[PDB]
Amino acid sequence: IVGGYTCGANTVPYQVSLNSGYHFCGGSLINSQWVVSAAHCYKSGIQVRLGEDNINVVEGNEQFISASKSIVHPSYNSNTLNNDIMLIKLKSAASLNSRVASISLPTSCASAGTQCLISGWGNTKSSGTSYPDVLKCLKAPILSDSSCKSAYPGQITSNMFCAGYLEGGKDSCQGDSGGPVVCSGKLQGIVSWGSGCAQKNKPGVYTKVCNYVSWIKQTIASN
Ligand SMILES: *P(=O)(O)[C@@H](NC(=O)OCc1ccccc1)c1ccc(C(=N)N)cc1
Ligand SMILES: [Ca+2]
Repeated sequence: IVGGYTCGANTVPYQVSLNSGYHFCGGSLINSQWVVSAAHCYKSGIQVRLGEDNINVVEGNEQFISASKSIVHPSYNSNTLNNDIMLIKLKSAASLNSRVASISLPTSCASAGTQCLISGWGNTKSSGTSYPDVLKCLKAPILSDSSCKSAYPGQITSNMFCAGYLEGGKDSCQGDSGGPVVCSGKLQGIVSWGSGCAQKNKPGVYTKVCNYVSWIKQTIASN
């Protein structure tokens, strides 16, 4: 996250770290046994780490649970990043409480102008690299379909939205991928892609979760 603030330990109780020996992507807990992330984060051998604030230090609230199954969206296209979403089933159900909690799925798509909270342990610089050990947060508005398409001509599909600031300086970045964009207490987006981080006229692009709610519910109902 570039130009955000320190969230505070366990203030984002649905935030997940995906670990394969090191943190490589975020995710969101949507019920005690399922995590949603970006399909471009797919890897074999994932361990889900819940209750994290400092990812390099055991502070007492975490639960580490291995994934038993990963299901990438049937139409994920790795070249265009269309349908960049995947579900991960946990080997055991997590124990939910105030500090690790699930986020609910949306009943409606959020509109442009809605303020959201984006979080993750990704890079904090737009030039150079510095990975924080504690969770970072950014409040940012969903941008209009038109400004999003003008910033990325010929690349935005109906399954994507832009969020952030056209003047730059504040954005999600590498390592934040797969993480949550929550607006009005509901998961509306997944950190998916962008051109650099925090550059002028290149806002972050996010998977539009409201288009996938039927696929998520049907899939978790039979797996
Ligand atoms: P994420 O993996 O942390 C990163 N996206 C990623 O690199 O995959 C998509 C991609 C591939 C090749 C070039 C560009 C993008 C990511 C997530 C968000 C932003 C952002 N500026 N908001 C940037 C990179
Ligand atoms: Ca920790």
